[PDB]
Formats: sequence, C-alpha cells, structure tokens
Amino acid sequence: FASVYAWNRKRISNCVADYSVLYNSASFSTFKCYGVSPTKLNDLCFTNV
Amino acid sequence: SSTASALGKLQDVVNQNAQALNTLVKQLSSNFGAISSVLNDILSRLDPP
Repeated sequence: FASVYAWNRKRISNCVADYSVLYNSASFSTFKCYGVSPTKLNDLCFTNV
Repeated sequence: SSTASALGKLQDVVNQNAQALNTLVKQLSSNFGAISSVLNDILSRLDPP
C-alpha cells in the first residue's frame, strides 16, 4: 500500500457484497462507523463505494 | 354577470385559508438541522442514541 501522501483510491460498484461476514470476525482493525450503523449496513442498498 | 371581481371579500378569505394550509403542508419537507427530512430513513439508518 502506498504512503499517506499518495493514498490509493478505487471504485467498487456493480457487485454484491456482505459486511456481517467481515464484521463478526473480529480480526481486521476495529470498527467505528458514522452515518449508517455498522450492523444495519447489509439491509440497505446504497449506490456504490 | 358581465363584470367580474365584485366578490373580493370571499375570494380573499378563501385564498388566505388555502395559502396558510399550503404553507403548513410544505413546511413538512424541511430538514430542521437534522441529517434527513424523513424519519423512516433515520430509523432505518442510525442508532437510538
């Protein structure tokens, strides 16, 4: 991964993903998410990422 | 018959009432400093706190 001065940006769209499969496994970092509550992310269908 | 606008009082009363009602129903769509103008989205996207 590049440096902070050259942070890498990418687009995620046209797929079908899930977040609970990543959320339950307390392995990657630590979740603190504004706006949408982390547990309710799966049920809604925002446009893209 | 031929001359109109001879009933200004009644028309003024009706227009005042209709305009007040329309302003009241239009005020429902404002944001009031929240993050959305509709409560269904708020309850389906946020946390109780």
